[PDB]
Amino acid sequence: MRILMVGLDAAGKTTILYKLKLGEIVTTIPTIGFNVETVEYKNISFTVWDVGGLDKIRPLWRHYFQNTQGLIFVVDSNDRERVNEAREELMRMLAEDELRDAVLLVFANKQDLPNAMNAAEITDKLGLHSLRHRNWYIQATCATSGDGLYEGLDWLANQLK
Amino acid sequence: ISKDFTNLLNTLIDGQIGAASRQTEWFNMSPDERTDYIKQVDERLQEMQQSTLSVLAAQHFQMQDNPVSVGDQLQTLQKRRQQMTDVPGTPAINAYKQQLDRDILLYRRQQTAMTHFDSTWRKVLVMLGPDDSKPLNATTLRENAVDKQAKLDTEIKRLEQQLTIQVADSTFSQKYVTLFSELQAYKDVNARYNALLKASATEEAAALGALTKVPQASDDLPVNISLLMMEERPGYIRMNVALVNASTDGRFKDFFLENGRLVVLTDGVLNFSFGTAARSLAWQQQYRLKSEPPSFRSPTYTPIRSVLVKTEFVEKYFANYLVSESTLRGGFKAQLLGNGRKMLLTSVDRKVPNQIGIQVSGQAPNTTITREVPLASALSDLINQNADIASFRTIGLEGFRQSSYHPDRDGLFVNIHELERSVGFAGRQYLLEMPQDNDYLSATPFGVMSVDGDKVSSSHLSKAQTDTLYQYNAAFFEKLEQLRSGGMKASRLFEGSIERTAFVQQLVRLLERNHITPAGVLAPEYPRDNMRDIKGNNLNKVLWEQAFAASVWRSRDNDPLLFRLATRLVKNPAVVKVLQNGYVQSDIAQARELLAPLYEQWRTRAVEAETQRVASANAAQHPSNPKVHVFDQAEVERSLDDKLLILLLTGPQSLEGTDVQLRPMVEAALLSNEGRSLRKQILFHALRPVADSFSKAAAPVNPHAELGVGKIMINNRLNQPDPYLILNTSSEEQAYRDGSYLIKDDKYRSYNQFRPDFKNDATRYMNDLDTPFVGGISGTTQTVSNVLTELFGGALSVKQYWQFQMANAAFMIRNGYHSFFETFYVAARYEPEGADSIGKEMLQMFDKYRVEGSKKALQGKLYDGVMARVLPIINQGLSAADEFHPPRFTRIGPRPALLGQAVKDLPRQGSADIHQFVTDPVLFAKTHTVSAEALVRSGRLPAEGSAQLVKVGSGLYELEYTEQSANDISSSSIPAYFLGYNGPNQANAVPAYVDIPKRTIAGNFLFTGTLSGGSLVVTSLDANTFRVYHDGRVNSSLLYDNVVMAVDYKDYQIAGTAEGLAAAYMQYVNHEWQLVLQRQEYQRDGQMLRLRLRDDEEPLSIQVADSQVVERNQAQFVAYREQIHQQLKKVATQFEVSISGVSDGVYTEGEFSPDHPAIAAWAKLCAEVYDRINADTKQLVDKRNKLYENRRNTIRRDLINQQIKQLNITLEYYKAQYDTVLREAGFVEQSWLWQQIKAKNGSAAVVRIDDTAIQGGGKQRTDSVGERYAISEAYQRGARGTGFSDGLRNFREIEIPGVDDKMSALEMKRLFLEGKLTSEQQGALSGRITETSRAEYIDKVLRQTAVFSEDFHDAGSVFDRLVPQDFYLSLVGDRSGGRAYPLVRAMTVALASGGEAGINSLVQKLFFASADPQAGSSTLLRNSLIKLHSNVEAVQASTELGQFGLSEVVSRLAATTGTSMFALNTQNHSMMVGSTVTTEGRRYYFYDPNVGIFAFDNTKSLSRAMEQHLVGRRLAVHYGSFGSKSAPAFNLIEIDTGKMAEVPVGNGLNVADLTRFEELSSVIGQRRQVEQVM
Ligand SMILES: Nc1nc2c(ncn2[C@@H]2O[C@H](COP(=O)(O)OP(=O)(O)OP(=O)(O)O)[C@@H](O)[C@H]2O)c(=O)[nH]1
Ligand SMILES: [Mg+2]
Repeated sequence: MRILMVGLDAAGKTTILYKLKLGEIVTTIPTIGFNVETVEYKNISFTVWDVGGLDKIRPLWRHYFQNTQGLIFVVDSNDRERVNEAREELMRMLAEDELRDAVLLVFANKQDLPNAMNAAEITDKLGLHSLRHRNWYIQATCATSGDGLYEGLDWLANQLK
Repeated sequence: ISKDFTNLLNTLIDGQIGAASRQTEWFNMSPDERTDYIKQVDERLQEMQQSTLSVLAAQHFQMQDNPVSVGDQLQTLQKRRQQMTDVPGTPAINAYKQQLDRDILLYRRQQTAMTHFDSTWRKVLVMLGPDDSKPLNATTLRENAVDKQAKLDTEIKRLEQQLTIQVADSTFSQKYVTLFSELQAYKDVNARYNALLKASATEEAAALGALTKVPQASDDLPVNISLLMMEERPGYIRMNVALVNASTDGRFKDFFLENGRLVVLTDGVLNFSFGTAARSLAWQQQYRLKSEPPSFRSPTYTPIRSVLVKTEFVEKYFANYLVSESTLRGGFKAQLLGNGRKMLLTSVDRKVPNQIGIQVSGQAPNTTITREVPLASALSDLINQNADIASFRTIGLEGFRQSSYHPDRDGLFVNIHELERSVGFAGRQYLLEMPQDNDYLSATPFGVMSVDGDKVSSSHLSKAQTDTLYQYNAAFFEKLEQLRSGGMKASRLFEGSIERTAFVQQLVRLLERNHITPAGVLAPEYPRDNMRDIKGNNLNKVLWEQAFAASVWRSRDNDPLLFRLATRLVKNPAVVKVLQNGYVQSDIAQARELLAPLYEQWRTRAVEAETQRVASANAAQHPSNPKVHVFDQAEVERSLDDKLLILLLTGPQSLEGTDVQLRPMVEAALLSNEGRSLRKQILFHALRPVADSFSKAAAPVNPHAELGVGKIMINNRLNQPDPYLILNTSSEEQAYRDGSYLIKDDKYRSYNQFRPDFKNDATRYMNDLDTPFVGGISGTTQTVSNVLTELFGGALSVKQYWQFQMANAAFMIRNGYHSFFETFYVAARYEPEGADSIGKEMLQMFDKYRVEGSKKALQGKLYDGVMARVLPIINQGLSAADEFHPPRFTRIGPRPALLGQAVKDLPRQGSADIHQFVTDPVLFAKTHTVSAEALVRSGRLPAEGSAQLVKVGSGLYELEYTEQSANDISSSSIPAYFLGYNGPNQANAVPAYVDIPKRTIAGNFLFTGTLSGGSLVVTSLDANTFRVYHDGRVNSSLLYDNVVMAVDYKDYQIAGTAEGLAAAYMQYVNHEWQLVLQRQEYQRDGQMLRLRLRDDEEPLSIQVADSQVVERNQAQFVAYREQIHQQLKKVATQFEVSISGVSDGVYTEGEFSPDHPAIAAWAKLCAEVYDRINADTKQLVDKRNKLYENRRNTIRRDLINQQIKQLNITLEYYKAQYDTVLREAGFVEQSWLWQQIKAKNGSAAVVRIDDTAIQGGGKQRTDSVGERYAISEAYQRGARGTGFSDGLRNFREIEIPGVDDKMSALEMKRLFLEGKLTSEQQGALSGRITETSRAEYIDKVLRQTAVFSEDFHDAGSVFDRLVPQDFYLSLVGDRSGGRAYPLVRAMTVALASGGEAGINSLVQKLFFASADPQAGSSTLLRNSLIKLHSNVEAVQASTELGQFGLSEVVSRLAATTGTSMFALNTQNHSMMVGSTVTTEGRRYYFYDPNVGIFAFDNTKSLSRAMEQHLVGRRLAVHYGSFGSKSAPAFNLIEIDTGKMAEVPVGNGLNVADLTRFEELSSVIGQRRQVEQVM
């Protein structure tokens, strides 16, 4: 199962990726462009593509749609200024026929920050309930603690089997 | 289809590689080659199933005795089918059924035909016979004549009509077959009847016999019914004629379509044949029928031309010959063709019917005497009359072009394509395994291979063994068939199964038993030095040894020595023993062929001896026996062979008596190349028995420590006979008998008996050198070389010795007995003692390289090490024009030589459509491409000459300057005014110009080299004359005045790009000049480039002389500049840079300059946006380089590749999106500056009429005279009167004051740039310059390219890459010295940006670009290294420190920190040198473009090397270095690789862009495909 992990810059995507893969916090390492990892979880080899979310390379995202079975969209729960930019990009992505069968897992990250929006608030700000004909899920997470991440993977695995 | 099968194959591949020692048939592949290999695997598996196991089934079955009968063939086969209609499905079973079906169809048809034939014969004999009151007799038949001859004729006519109607039938049919058989019976009986009527009383009874003799015994078919069975479709037989080679150019016998007619290319061919074989020899042996003699199957093997031809023609001329029945025929028959010509028929086979030697001949067209002569055109026309024009074809033609490409090589096979093409071929026989013995063994369907040290044999299979073999092999293939389809589920080869591993353990030995290994099937075009041959020898080394053997053995130079040897040898009595050798008897037969007429005369002598034998046997005392009263074939054959042998050893001078009458023919023969070749091939075979007969003991004179003193470890072989290489060369069908057999000793058996003994120390040693191996250390060569002083009867000179020994080594390599080394080692042990002996060194050199080869690939360094030491001894007497030089070793496969014997001798006319172009040039140029290329790679074109078109393609024409006069307009040419190419530097005030009249009379067109990013500006000089300017600056039309026509960059720019391309010229039409702009482009075309018209916009635009053009452009330019300033403001805002205060400074003062205050804000803004984006992109450039490194790793299972394409696309987007903006900002600023300078100071400040007011960046730039000469000889600025060309035409007749032959090339080049001599004198001096230059480059460097490799080696170097001697930037002048200045500037960027991988990639590019001299890429490279000769940005990237002595240079490099580079830019040449220190310590690099690139770990070693190289061999003096000869002084120039990388080389390419893992046509593809598309 090929996983595209996307979201705005500074969201925590790389932190989440390495908390899940290595069980550790690493955070200063850059990401601009892409990360990818192969993550074995139960019966499934998840390949998670962590792609940079800077706006000027956001038009390139469409070359990464090939053979993708799952989408992780990561939003900085503490970043209210940019949550609608994330929403616009999500909706633009959901328009793409290549992703028509992709399942959607949202990680509401940085729940540890003082003004962090919660899973439900992110769900409302992003309009997830309006998403018709789409299997989706939102998980409140703190990448630096790892809370919620395996609940996300477990959901994703169960949906994909 | 199954992915499991693909992964399984990949698994066993990876595993077998991991198991590799040195010397293995597996090696790592390109990720493309991977798939081609797997595809050939699958294909040959299908071939095995269809083509050998099937015939095995036909012997596991058929084991039981079904009803069998030669007459009931149809029934016998039918019961064999119904015996087996029950058998389970299996592809081999299906193939068996289908084979049996096809043979059932053929025999059913034939039996029907013969049945109705017999019934027709009986019917016609009843019709012609008398009443039963009398017996059938000639009297009653004669009485019947007047009626029944006319009856026969009438029936024949009716039948011919009705059958011609029936030929409309779509397939053979009972009616068709009926009518044909009847017609043949009627024809034959008519002929027999008329013969009876003509028969005399003594013959009359015989012809009556021939009438009553029905063929009812069925002893053979009627000939025409055999031809019926040969029919390919009802009423037509396929004729074929076999080529020697496919003769697309007429070099060979051929038959081809020419102008819709079929045309035989030559006047007769011995190789015609009719029909096609029904089945393979395999099936023939399975039926145990009579096999057709191999003299049908042997005679040729190259592609064949064939067509259906009307049967009447075949049955008319060729049925006279084609009867299979043994009717006596001579060697020849001559047949009158209906056009009054003869056809000559030739008994090319004395038994077989259906293969024919044919010659057409007749009254020679347009001759004084009616001599009959061979006539290809006559045969062509006659065939076209008798042939069908449909279904002409050539068989196997691409097979030749996809396996041999051409007549490839004069040596043994290297891959299965060369094997299957060789004369030894007959049919591809796979072998299979007999595993139920104690250990696995190989069997044919007919027999198991008995093997012995001396002998190879087969034991024929009894039924139980067949049942074993079949049941096992079928179980395996059934499993494989499941695996391809039912997958692991069906085959149960689960990843952990022990059965899976056993299965693979079986497959691997199958894939070894057949040579399906990669070296067997890949047959690449350009052989990487990693790949290995079918025996695990290095591939490229084998190719080089083959080219060596061919070149050596084809030279005529040693022959006076060899034939002196022969003249002595022939007197020894032991030579007779040679004749009873087994291999000798192969080749004297070819001498029997070459000397055929003399051989005939000899035999006419010899047949006397039989008469003397019978006479003596009767004269013998009281003969109790016909003691020799018989023709003894062996006696006469012996005497004949002895005569032929003697005539081969001694020269034609030995001919005497009556045979001198034919001696001129023999003389013409023996002096041919084939004569000399045979004449020596018999010598070296003759040599072995005499050498053996001395039995002198061994006594090597040079000791060797590594491998045992005083002995040699000769032979060193393990006997491991290959059954596949035996059976895939034609043994006798005695192997096929189903009876035990002992296989022949063919010459190749010497190639296939032996394998290296890995237990011997010598094997370990040789594997350390990694030579090729063939048959071990040649004890034969020792045995010969020990007695040379006795063969020649005296001591050899070391010259004579090495001559003989090289001829011997060539003979040995030619016949496949040994490697090079396997001979040269014992040579070095035996080289005679003498003042120039060299084997001692050669041994020490072997040891030196052994201790290396155990660690590193020597890449041929060994072979060069030998040739360096041998060659000056060989050429010791010769002139440099006559020296031998072998082909030259390279990373790519061996390239042709550049010297001596091997080179000695080893404008386009145009189409008159010029007149259409003159008559309607607008429509012509709208519908045709007009190119200008020939006006680029010629410098120094005349001011005035003849211009013509040459056509090249669909609407594609090329201009050329020509030498033919235009005052013969039939020259396809016109008076035109040429204009030279101007340079590309935007600082240039002095452009190329030429003046042409308004209302011209003398000529009506003007042409120039292709415009690319520049302008052609036409101005009205006076009431009657135009001045046309080629200005290299953009927007130049704004700068000139009185501009009446102009084309600027914007007019042909591809929007959103810097790219553009258009041809522009002037025409004098309807009494006025017209500026005609033909917009074009370069276009990619199958891994090549072409030019084309731009198709995305109007490809043509035309201006008549107008006045408003200046205003119309200038307003547009002002607005567009404003707009682009908006563009740049936008982009800068997008990257957050403050644009505050950025605006045009009012032009106040001064000349044009970069960084003038007026534009400084824009320049700063550009610099900043650059720094932002460069910092941005560098992070991806680095991560991409890291990923290429990652993908270089050997172990990786699978793709990681798509990340490369995604980074590539991202970066190239950034380039396309922003580089154009920054560059255009620079352009609009430079353009505005130049326009301000005009507006204030007038055009005369901004265009200058001549260059003599010299100015530039500084008053002089101290460019080497060499460099300033090369610039001065690849651009035209100003005119070139014709005397320059006259001088070049007569440069040896002309005289020049103050010059002599002993001036240096430097002082000539200097005096030429003084310009004092006349243009004709300057042309002559130029010619003399090139003459001197190439005479010196030859004398100084090519003749000594060998020793440098060894100097750099043993100075202690750590990596090297030789570079191609051959890459040139111009076909004329001194090719050698013009390329250095751009090359060093490219190399220093390559090394700084990509290290050893970059250097490798660039040298690969140069090699390909020199192997394809006119391919699109090599064109583009030539056009992109030019424009680095005088680019002022390179002077922006420089800082000329002083002159320095070498020691100081070394100390400065030692002083440098971080990467740094320096040119030496010696007075006539430019080495480059520099250091990297980034990791792995400090590596020091040195690079001389005449030799190669070398690297070093320490500056002491580096300096010791560079001193040895530059002063120890005086090259610094040939390069004109400064100061004393000893301790030479060099310039140096501290190149800044940080800026040089970004200089434009036109067409939007940065030097970085040529410096990358892709090809140029790749990068341009990506640009076109992501810029114009997307
Ligand atoms: N408090 C808190 N900080 C987090 C959490 N996850 C990530 N961060 C921080 O957010 C910052 C950015 O993390 P990244 O993984 O680089 O985010 P990104 O999406 O890859 O950012 P880009 O590479 O610019 O696209 C880092 O400084 C992390 O320490 C989290 O769960 N809690
Ligand atoms: Mg990040």
